[PDB]
Amino acid sequence: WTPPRSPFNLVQETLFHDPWKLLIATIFLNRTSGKMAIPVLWKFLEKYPSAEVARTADWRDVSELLKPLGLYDLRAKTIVKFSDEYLTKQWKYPIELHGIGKYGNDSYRIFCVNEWKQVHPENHKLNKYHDWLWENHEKLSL
DNA sequence: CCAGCGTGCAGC
DNA sequence: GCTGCGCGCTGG
Ligand SMILES: [Mg+2]
Repeated sequence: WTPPRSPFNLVQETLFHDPWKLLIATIFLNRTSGKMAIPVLWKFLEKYPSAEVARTADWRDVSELLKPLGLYDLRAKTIVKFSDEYLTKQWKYPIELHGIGKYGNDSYRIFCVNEWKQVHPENHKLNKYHDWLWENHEKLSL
């Protein structure tokens, strides 16, 4: 399953091969514009390339990097705990994990697994992608 | 200048 | 069902 590239350029389209990275991106996008969040995301992932590294980080350090995005202490703590659970808790869908709600879960189900036909998003950007998928999947041969 | 907002979520 | 978290951007 390869989710198609869309005219809406969701960052999920490029991150789907690594579900942890895609989920971290959703967290970075919580009430934060992609224009701001996505550049900080690459800096984050250079320092913390995997859940293994993030799980062991001090959230106060992560917070310093997240500062210009807002929600910096909240999300720093989320990222550490989410990363821990990702690796050590039994889960089938990531909504079961701390920090991931319907938006992150719907992202995972559209991009990381082939469940897009079952997903009913309530996030505007995801709905633009998901609507467009229904309208074009025949042409794309999905 | 400055009110509103951005691909939310947990805790309550 | 509501609230705290939160910055820089955005555009009048
Ligand atoms: Mg969750």
